[PDB]
Amino acid sequence: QKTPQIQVYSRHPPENGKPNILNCYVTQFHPPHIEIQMLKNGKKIPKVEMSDMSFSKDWSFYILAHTEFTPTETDTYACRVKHASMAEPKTVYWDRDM
Amino acid sequence: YTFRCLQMSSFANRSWSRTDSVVWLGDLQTHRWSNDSATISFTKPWSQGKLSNQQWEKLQHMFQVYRVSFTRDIQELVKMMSPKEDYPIEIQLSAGCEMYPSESFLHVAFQGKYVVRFWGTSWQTVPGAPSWLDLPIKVLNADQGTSATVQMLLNDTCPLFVRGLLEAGKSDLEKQEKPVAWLSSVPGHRQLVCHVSGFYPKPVWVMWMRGDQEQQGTHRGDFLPNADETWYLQATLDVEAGEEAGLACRVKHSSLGGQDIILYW
Ligand SMILES: CCCCCCCCCCCCCC[C@@H](O)[C@@H](O)[C@H](CO[C@H]1O[C@H](CO)[C@H](O)[C@H](O)[C@H]1O)NC(=O)CCCCCCC
Ligand SMILES: *[C@@H]1O[C@H](CO)[C@@H](O[C@@H]2O[C@H](CO)[C@@H](O)[C@H](O)[C@H]2NC(C)=O)[C@H](O)[C@H]1NC(C)=O
Ligand SMILES: CCCCCCCCCCCCCCCC
Ligand SMILES: *[C@@H]1O[C@H](CO)[C@@H](O)[C@H](O)[C@H]1NC(C)=O
Ligand SMILES: *[C@@H]1O[C@H](CO)[C@@H](O)[C@H](O)[C@H]1NC(C)=O
Repeated sequence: QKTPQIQVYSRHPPENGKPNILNCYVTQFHPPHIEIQMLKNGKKIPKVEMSDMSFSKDWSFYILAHTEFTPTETDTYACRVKHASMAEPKTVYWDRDM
Repeated sequence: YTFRCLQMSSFANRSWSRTDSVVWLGDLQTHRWSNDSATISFTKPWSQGKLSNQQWEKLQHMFQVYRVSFTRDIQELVKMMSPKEDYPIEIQLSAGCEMYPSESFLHVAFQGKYVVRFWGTSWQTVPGAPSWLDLPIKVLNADQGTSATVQMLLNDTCPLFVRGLLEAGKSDLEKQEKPVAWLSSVPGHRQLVCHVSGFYPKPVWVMWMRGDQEQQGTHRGDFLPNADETWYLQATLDVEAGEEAGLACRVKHSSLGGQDIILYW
């Protein structure tokens, strides 16, 4: 059983007020069964597209979740992952840089 | 370019099962087949390659038949499993060809570990695979028709098709996309971060510089995909306070001409 790694980053340089795309890349997991949600101010975002589940050279699964967003100085964005190898869901916050 | 057909199968119990496939050429997805769809989907204008509508019909059918036959055979062969027919079962196949100016492969994982390969003219277990697998692979090696069909797909069908894919998606595999970079830092030592995104193809050069002195200790992150099939990469440098001034990030990429990106901290 492999524990999910989560990385969160933008397509474009994040400027406040400017429409961007936020990504959440979950890798290194097994089995393929997973739940990913992207959050805004602790609340699930509804228009989150996802890639097909694929796997890597090393047999571990990966997926990409992504959503349109506009960075702000009042909003926190996050990625929340539920997987059977973890006790409770694991969240990682976007650090307004990535 | 490596062509890979990637199949993922989940067996929850004797009566619930799904299988899904995704196909890649280099790092571009060309096809998808979900359990709920009767037909493979193309994810690229050129996914049919240089194949005729009938060449595609026939081949699709071979796979439709195979998908059903794989589901039922595993269910049978799983009964032969050691101590007891253990549940959640996860099976993974990686099949395709490594295309050189080709060598084929067909690898099988069970419970996330590589146990079986097709090699030459037959299935064989891999060293240190569970011994309970030996008999299931004996049964399978008794099927002379399948063995011949697999030899034709690996040795002949795969290389020919891929060659048709490469011709058809030359303008996509050859596309050149420009990286955009930006700088940041994190917290008296700090880490300087050079973010580089939106580039294609994958090969890239990023480095912190102090004049023409490449800063060894520049640490490259991993390649992270973007939705539009461009990449993202960041490179970092640990710096003491007042080690910051005079530093720059230099990015070279095929798409820039001979005109690197230099951003000054
Ligand atoms: C639970 C134990 C673990 C086992 C792990 C190893 C399993 C490896 C998985 C690959 C097995 C393919 C299964 C299908 C095969 O057994 C057979 O049932 C069918 C049906 O076989 C029968 O029909 C064919 C015609 O299609 C032949 O005439 C054959 O002789 C006949 O048996 N053959 C095909 O569909 C063609 C081969 C495609 C496989 C390529 C995989 C990428
Ligand atoms: C597909 O390619 C394989 C890989 O070489 C061929 O298998 C070899 O065949 C020769 C002649 O039968 C044997 O002496 C070698 O031992 C085989 N290699 C191995 C490791 O098994 C295979 O014959 C090819 N099949 C087709 C249909 O062209
Ligand atoms: C292991 C295969 C899983 C199912 C994928 C179907 C993809 C169909 C496109 C591939 C055509 C090339 C045939 C050679 C594949 C080994
Ligand atoms: C088989 O497993 C699936 C797991 O998702 C479940 O939905 C179903 O109830 C199970 N049925 C049996 C045979 O117990
Ligand atoms: C997957 O497809 C098979 C064959 O079409 C079907 O019988 C089954 O309902 C599907 N599996 C699941 C769990 O949806």
